[PDB]
Amino acid sequence: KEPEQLRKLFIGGLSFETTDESLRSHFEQWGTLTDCVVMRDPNTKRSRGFGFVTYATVEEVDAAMNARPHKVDGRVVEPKRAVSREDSQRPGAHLTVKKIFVGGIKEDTEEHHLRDYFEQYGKIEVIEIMTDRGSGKKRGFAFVTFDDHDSVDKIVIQKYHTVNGHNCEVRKALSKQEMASAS
DNA sequence: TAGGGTTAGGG
Repeated sequence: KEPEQLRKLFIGGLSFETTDESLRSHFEQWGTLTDCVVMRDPNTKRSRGFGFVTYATVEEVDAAMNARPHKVDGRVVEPKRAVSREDSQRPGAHLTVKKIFVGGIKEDTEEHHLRDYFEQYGKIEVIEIMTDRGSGKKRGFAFVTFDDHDSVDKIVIQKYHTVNGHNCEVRKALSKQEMASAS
């Protein structure tokens, strides 16, 4: 058994009439659901337009994500890896992005180093090992852009990432302005 | 379209 958090998917854009039962009825087509629920307003009991489905195994979760697009109750919904309550606190933790910031990479880090660790998550579109525009010095971080936002999500939910022999920190890439707006 | 009475004691 893997952690509950890694076996759970967030399902956004739920139709106004989607219920625990209709949600379950759709996603069970890809595996055993150990949990399924539509978040509602504790007051009006009105649906908040989002929910969560949790499979018995991450393998089933991967099958579901490979089954996109998902149309539930006549509405195309938006499934995403479930981000923990703790991480949902960080700026832009719920953004749909295809690029990741990789910080703490050794000076002698080359692109092949990044590929040997990251390709396992999805198709890589661009790899950028950052250097100072002027001195040519290596700055110790890179940007890796994927073909699918789910690749990035599968990555940021894990804790450790080993590149060029040592762990590195991976975050969703925030724009220059999003960086400022967060600072 | 970010969570369900689900987050810092008392010694």
